[PDB]
Amino acid sequence: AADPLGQALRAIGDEFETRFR
Amino acid sequence: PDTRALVADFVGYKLRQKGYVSGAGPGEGPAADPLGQALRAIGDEFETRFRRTFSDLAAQLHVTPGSAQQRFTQVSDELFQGGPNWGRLVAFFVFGAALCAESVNKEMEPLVGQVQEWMVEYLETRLADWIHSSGGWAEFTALYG
Repeated sequence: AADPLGQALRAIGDEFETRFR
Repeated sequence: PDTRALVADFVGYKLRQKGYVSGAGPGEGPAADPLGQALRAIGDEFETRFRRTFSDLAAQLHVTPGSAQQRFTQVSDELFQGGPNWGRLVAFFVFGAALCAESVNKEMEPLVGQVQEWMVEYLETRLADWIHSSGGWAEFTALYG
């Protein structure tokens, strides 16, 4: 039910959120 | 910021980068402002990190005209589960641009304009309140540019 691509994009998104704050 | 211009710049930049488009139009040459330049640069870094961690993004997109909007919305809704942040917004732009690239690759160029509209719609209806509450795109440019 969870979208695998959405989770992958989210993972990298959260990596970037940390790095730049 | 004009949301429509931001989407057009980033997608156009990506389509040129991947060799699908050349010449006049949004995305051609340098970005018109620091916001566009910042989004281009972090988007490039994002797509590189994504490919290294998983695999190439535009090649897990399986695109048809009848399913594209549904799939765009499903992926985006999962991406933003728990709330937006700036990194997830970059993810969203990269995904939308990759959907456009894959549409051109699969000889469905008319989807490019549709996907851009869907991006603008999603930004203005799902993400606009968070963006404004968080200092707007000016804040993004300061953090990421």
